[PDB]
Amino acid sequence: MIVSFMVAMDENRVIGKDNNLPWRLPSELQYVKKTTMGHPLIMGRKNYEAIGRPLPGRRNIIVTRNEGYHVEGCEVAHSVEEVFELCKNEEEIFIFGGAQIYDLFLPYVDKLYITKIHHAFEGDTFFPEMDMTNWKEVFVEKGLTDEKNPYTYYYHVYEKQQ
Ligand SMILES: NC(=O)c1ccc[n+]([C@@H]2O[C@H](COP(=O)([O-])OP(=O)(O)OC[C@H]3O[C@@H](n4cnc5c(N)ncnc54)[C@H](OP(=O)(O)O)[C@@H]3O)[C@@H](O)[C@H]2O)c1
Ligand SMILES: CCc1nc(N)nc(N)c1C#CCc1cc(OC)ccc1OC
Repeated sequence: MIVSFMVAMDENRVIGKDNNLPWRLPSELQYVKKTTMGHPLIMGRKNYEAIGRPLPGRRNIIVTRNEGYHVEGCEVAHSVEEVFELCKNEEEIFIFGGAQIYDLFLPYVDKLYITKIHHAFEGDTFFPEMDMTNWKEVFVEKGLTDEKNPYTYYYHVYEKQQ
């Protein structure tokens, strides 16, 4: 049906600014999570491991390959092979995976979002604007600084054909 993917974009990195990804409008995260609470969320064990997170969306699913392994506090998922079909399991599904994951999830994603932040230093995953022609933007929204977020950022809407 509809596959949504959420990914950030560090001005000096790409996603891993410092073992984890930045954050903005901590309030919006609650409103959306409360209204979406129940939607499937796919994330990488590496990112979920460093960050941890309790149970945002009451459906935190981490993709990891290791038979006989189980992570308490989160659901275990298989490679994109499983997620591929799991998609048809729910109308609108959210995917996060990570850097490498997003790459292979390119043909599996229908609509993607990118958030460019003007703040990043020494991280784990760096990848500046090298090639994004594969995608086609349709809308772009700007953000604004704040007390909890003294950093300026911008929201972008990426859409695919398939
Ligand atoms: N900007 C953002 O909003 C955002 C989003 C996500 C992550 N991040 C950050 O990205 C940092 C590192 O990300 P990363 O890209 O290096 O790793 P990652 O995307 O977070 O996760 C790597 C996963 O890819 C899986 N994988 C790779 N090749 C595979 C294959 N052929 N078959 C099955 N599974 C495969 C591995 O599974 P196994 O190792 O279990 O076999 C591994 O768990 C994290 O610290 C996280 O904080 C940021
Ligand atoms: C703004 C944070 C956010 N908003 C929405 N709508 N969806 C998300 N998946 C996220 C996120 C994130 C990463 C993250 C989560 C976390 O527990 C909720 C703690 C730290 C995090 O890294 C900043």
